[PDB]
Amino acid sequence: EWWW
Amino acid sequence: GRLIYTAGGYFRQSLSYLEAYNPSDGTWLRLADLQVPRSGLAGCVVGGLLYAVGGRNNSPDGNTDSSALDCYNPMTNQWSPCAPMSVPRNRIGVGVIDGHIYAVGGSHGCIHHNSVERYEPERDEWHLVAPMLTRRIGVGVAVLNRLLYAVGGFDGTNRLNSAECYYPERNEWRMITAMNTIRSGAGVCVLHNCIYAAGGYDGQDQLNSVERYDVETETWTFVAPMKHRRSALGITVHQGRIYVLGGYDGHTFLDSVECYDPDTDTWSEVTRMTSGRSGVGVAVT
Repeated sequence: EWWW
Repeated sequence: GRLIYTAGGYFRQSLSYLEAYNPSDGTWLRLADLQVPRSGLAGCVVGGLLYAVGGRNNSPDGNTDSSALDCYNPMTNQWSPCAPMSVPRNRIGVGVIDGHIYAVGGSHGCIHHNSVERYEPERDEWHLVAPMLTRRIGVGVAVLNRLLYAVGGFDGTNRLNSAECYYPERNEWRMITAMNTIRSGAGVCVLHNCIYAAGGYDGQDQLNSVERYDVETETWTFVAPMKHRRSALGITVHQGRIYVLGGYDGHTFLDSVECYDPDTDTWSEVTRMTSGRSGVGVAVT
């Protein structure tokens, strides 16, 4: 989950 | 005229924005930056003060997971640091009972916490409480009837549909009924007598579905779904309506803010954030  | 505060977030890197939305007139107001950029943090309110807890700063210099608790005073437009948590907690969940801030789970590097700790504002101290039955990061937390719920998240191996309830008077956790869907980084809040779990990531897709746990029936039910699929969204309650803010939909970092009216079981897009971001901390005062 790179997006936070 | 109470406002929805959004702190930090992610877009390219961890962000420092503090902005406030007024739902009764549709305006946004830029406020003082966080001293340290953060995403994967949580926001809460105690005695009219906004607290930002945990998260991480992924930046050009590398990544630093945060043990920080910081306090913003809307009257002075100033941030003040508070006592650090016992350990860094990225992708933390937070709830408030009896004026105390409960910091739940989250991660420090590769360690996924089951541990939980409690902040007393009047002493500026953290104390360990009973650990959860499950390690959870990207956990959603809500408080109803002075009981704290930890919903979903990621245990280091699997994303979770499970949930559990903390009873302060006995300092113990128990499993409750599992959700219908695995959700990591969902929006979790309380409206009326229900705990809502909106969005999240199931291991494959970002979700637009929204299920709620009625505490009198012990059952999870899908209500109307959001217009946008979203994980790592902010969520809160203002005047009997749910507001969800931002998140990642699988392709875009959203600026969308949707509003759920449980009287009509309908979501409407009410505003846009000034720029798209995920991983915000959100609260109302």
